[PDB]
Amino acid sequence: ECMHGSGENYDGKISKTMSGLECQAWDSQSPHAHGYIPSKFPNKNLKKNYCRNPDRDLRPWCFTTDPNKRWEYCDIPRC
Amino acid sequence: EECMHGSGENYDGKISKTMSGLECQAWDSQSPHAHGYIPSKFPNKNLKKNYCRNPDRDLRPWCFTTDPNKRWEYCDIPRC
Amino acid sequence: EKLTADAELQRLKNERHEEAELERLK
Amino acid sequence: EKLTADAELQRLKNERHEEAELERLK
Repeated sequence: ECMHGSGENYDGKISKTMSGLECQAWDSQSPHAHGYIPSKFPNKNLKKNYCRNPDRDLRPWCFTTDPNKRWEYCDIPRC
Repeated sequence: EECMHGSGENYDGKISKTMSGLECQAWDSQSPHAHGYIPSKFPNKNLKKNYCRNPDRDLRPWCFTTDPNKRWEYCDIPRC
Repeated sequence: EKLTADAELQRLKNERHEEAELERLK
Repeated sequence: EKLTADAELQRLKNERHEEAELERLK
């Protein structure tokens, strides 16, 4: 429930962005169409709408439920 | 070969420009725009060089643009 | 979510299209 | 490496990153 470096391993349950937006569940395309399908990267834990770092990005992220904000970085507690 | 039958779904022509003149980025490039219409992913879609294609049921054939600010745009293919 | 090529292109068209509406609208 | 989960993971990322910079400069 806190992370390492980049969070390539975070499997925590935080589901909001650094600005408070509830994340969009990875297995939905609403409000945002995207290709981070879980069936596709099954080993990356694109579990519910939990923040995740599947792409060697700088820190966990997710897609926003706000239609105007495609995606944001999350704020995960560094351990 | 060089005109449009319907919505361009079967168009294998050569035009490489958007309705407004911008030059198409090449399907095989990820520059200037990163994207996932990798030709090798959809070989049966004639995603060649940088020619306007309609590989996914859009209204008319389109393409990714070389202008940094316009990722993609509809092309203007003569209706046969 | 389906994994066939027809599904992927549909998501892609949907994607190209959402960013386009954002833009246009600003 | 074009057709590998990792190759794709990196494209999907560039694109997020590109889409967000553009929106910035709007």
